[PDB]
Amino acid sequence: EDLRLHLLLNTSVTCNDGSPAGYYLKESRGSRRWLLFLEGGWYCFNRENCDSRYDTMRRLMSSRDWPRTRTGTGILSSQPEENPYWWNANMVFIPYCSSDVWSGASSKSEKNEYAFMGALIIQEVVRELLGRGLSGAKVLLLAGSSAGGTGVLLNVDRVAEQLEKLGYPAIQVRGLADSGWFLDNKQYRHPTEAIRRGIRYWNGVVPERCRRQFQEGEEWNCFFGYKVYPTLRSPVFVVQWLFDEAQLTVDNVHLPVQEGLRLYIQNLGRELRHTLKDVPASFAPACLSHEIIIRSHWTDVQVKGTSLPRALHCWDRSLHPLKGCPVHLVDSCPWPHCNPSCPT
Ligand SMILES: O=c1[nH]nc2ccc(Sc3ccccc3Cl)nn12
Ligand SMILES: *[C@@H]1O[C@H](CO)[C@@H](O)[C@H](O)[C@H]1NC(C)=O
Repeated sequence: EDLRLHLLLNTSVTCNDGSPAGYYLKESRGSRRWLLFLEGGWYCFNRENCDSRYDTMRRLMSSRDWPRTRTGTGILSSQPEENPYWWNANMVFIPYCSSDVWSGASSKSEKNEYAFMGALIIQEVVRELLGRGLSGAKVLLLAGSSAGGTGVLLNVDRVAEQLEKLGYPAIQVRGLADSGWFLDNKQYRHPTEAIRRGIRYWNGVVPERCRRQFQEGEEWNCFFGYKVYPTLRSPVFVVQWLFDEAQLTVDNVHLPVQEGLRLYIQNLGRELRHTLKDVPASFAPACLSHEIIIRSHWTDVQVKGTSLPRALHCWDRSLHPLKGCPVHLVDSCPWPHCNPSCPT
């Protein structure tokens, strides 16, 4: 319970239901490293599916029932045995309560049942943290899992742009996108369309260079990592299971596998591996799983003999190739769990 809740002092930056958004914070005085983690949890794209989400997933739409504390786990742990990478950093967990893949900039109003303010929540958290020690940071790592991982890709350059405009050009803004690198591929049996409808429903915003490439009506393209990543200026480390369970879910794959499905699964991993070929900081194990960075046993998986905490440390060193300390770690074996270190 080591991170303490702070609801946003600007109570107009709200969760879906108009309750104030917030963040959980554990300060580490003397550390100039700040980790801001974006929670995931899918999204909702119209009044009717948002109403259903409000009935049975309300913590993802409201702060009314949030606990006063949370325990930092995985990359958010302050214990060096659990977090070899950044155990001494200032830890921030930003709850996902906007249902908009962290892209929205719309308030609840006469015409809007729900507020979708994910992009503004991030910017307000950053602004309020500056008075709490973030002004002295040397590195701000914006991390996230699942919808939060996509949120990193959508927001990392805006955070960098915010800090420059606020007069803090010495803070190095970086991104860590976990399990948010998806493919707009063909389903195995019969997301782009839901993201398309969602952006309109949310007033969703995408990075500016990506917006300018794809232009009006096509901003949904920027929710897909392989399309938005090349447009980003901030350093971004991409973590993605080659056979992500959420990718298979949207592909209508549910796991004695016959030839058609075997070929589909192998092609997906290849598509995967191909989109990461030009991503120099990446960690992509050949496993059927979902998320990594805030799991307590995130240290266990290895690609080519290197763990993710090591790869992230090598990435830090690279931002000061390195002998025995690699940053590009993508499995080449073609089937789930061909890497023996995959989670059970
Ligand atoms: O939070 C979780 N867990 N698994 C998933 C899968 C997709 C999403 S949103 C999304 C993001 C980028 C592209 C397409 C979509 Cl649809 N969020 N999510
Ligand atoms: C509160 O947040 C809203 C939305 O970002 C912004 O328009 C407003 O100016 C903020 N208020 C203050 C006092 O910063």
